[PDB]
This record gives sequence, C-alpha cells and structure tokens, in this order.
Amino acid sequence: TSVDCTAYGPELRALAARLPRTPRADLYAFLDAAHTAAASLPGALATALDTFNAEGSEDGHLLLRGLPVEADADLPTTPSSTPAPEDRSLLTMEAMLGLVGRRLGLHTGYRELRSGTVYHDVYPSPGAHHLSSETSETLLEFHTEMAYHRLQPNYVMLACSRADHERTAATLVASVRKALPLLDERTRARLLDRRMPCCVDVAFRGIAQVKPLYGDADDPFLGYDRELLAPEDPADKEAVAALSKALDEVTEAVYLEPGDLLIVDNFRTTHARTPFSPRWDGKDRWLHRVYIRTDRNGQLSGGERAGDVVAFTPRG
Ligand SMILES: CC(=O)N[C@@H](CCCNC(=N)N)C(=O)O
Ligand SMILES: O=C(O)CCC(=O)C(=O)O
Ligand SMILES: [Fe+2]
Repeated sequence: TSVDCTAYGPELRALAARLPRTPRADLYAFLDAAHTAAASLPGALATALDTFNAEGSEDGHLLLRGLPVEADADLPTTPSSTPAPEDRSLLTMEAMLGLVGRRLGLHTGYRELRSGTVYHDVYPSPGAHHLSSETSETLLEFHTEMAYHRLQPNYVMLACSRADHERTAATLVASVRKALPLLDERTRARLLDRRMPCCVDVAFRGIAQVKPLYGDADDPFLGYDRELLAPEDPADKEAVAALSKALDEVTEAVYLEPGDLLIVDNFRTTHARTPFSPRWDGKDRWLHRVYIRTDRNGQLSGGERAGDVVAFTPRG
C-alpha cells in the first residue's frame, strides 16, 4: 500500500527540526521527542499509519514515498562500517523513522545484533556473509525478521537515503494474506500453530521452534525464513514447500528510492532483496533500518521504552 507524502514535505521537515540533532547521544530523549512530535503528523498521514498499525493490509506493507531527504551532495559519504558514531548528526530519513516509528510503537535494539544499536545503516560490504543485509551481488532470500526470537518485532522499517546506482536492488515482500488462499486446507491445517525447528541469524549464534502460521485460522500470522526454517518431518517439509511456493507466487517488489520509508508488517510478511553491484565509491546504496514493537502477541511485558535493547530468547 503506498502513500505519496510529497505535499507534507514542509510540515515534515518542521517536525524533524523539533528533534535533538545527535540522536544516539541520548536516544531515549530523542525518541521521546519523536513521540511528542508524531502526534502532529499531518492528519491524513497519521490516519494511514494508524489504520495500517491496527489492521495491516492485504499486501503487508505501507510504503511512504516522497518524504523529505537531503540532496545527495548534502548526505555524508555512505558508511563503510558499523556501528555508527554516537555523535553522528541526525539525517532526515532517520528523523522520519523516529516520527513514523513512534506513531507505530517502540523502537527496539537487540543486544547481540549490531552491537545493540537501534538505528542500523544498511549498505553493501565486500565479502559479506550470505545471510547479511550487507550482501549485494547475491540475492538476500525471503525471511520474516527474527521469526525465531520471542521478542521478534511487529515491524521492520527501511528508509532510503541512497538507492544503488543503477536502481536494480528491489526489496521483495510476500504477504500471508495473499499467499494463504493458494494453500489447500490440509496444508494450512498442518502449518497452523505447528512448531518447527528453526536456526537463528549469525548474530544470535552461541535452537528455536517457529510456527509458520499462527493465530486466528482465518487471518493467520506468518513466520517464514527460506534459509533458517528447518522442518524434519516429511509432512512438515511438504507443507512448508507449498507455503514457500505460494509466497513466491504473490511476491511484490519495491524499488526504494531516496525519501522512501517502507513499513513491513513483520508478523504477516517475509521480505528479500535482489542483487546489485556496489561501486565502493562513497555513494553506494544506503538505507536506515529500525525495528518497532507494538502491543500485539507478547512483544511487551511492561515498562518498555522506545530505545530499549532486549536480549535473545528463542521461541520454543
Ligand atoms: C536479524 C538479522 O540478522 N538479519 C540479517 C538479514 C536477514 C538474514 N537472512 C535470513 N535470516 N534468512 C541482517 O544481516 O541484518
Ligand atoms: O536491502 C533491503 O532492501 C532489505 C534488507 C533486509 O532484509 C533488512 O535490512 O532486513
Ligand atoms: Fe530483513
């Protein structure tokens, strides 16, 4: 689902201006400022975000296009390392992630991942591990983010400061609401609420059980990872292969361009990124990623604040 935010440019640049300019130096204060400012998002934008937050969508994602972003010459050189300097000045797309993210829920860091940071730069790196968001020339296959984590976030948000030079990297999304009707009853029934073994991302290494479909049988949530989900039982493997095929069959593509902020419903979709060739010239593709927790399905137990970092516990 898309929303052209071009008309909101001046108002959004004003809200971004309310925020502290060095976010990481006091991230709790920065996200608190963003929450207060989010109450002033232009009405139509706020309504769209709240509706998506409460109901999701059939296609599983809300793409905000045309948000303010610096001219390319005014952005820093694309980062070459992580984590980012705590003193880094606020970038406009990061301000958008603060405002939009707080309208939805609570930004969350994961202790073992990216040094426990909350804002992650997503750029290509040479010799990237194949499961890494730093990949470029190899397809980053479909995954629900951290499907195996008890504190898996409801949303993954990706804001774009630079697209890759040739604009070939496509962010793919497949929605359970479009895939489900393609599955027969036997398959849906085998998958629903059935725990299956699942490996974890490199950062969390050193076993999990994931239900590929779960919750209300007429509108289930989805936990799928093409690389990590590892059913052993043949009936389970067969049901997961049918799910895998249906997700491919309903794949949708978003080509992120500067000023875009894509909100992925991480309990109802799986996402991926197609190949692209980095130039290592200082202008490589550069997204900003944050994870947002909401009141749904046990993400929060009380007292959480946007900016908190949580430890790893596998679903079981
Ligand atoms: C949470 C996390 O580690 N995510 C990875 C990217 C997803 C890895 N792919 C699969 N899980 N199949 C990253 O490098 O950011
Ligand atoms: O590069 C992309 O478009 C998405 C990468 C991704 O899966 C992620 O950052 O979680
Ligand atoms: Fe991802």
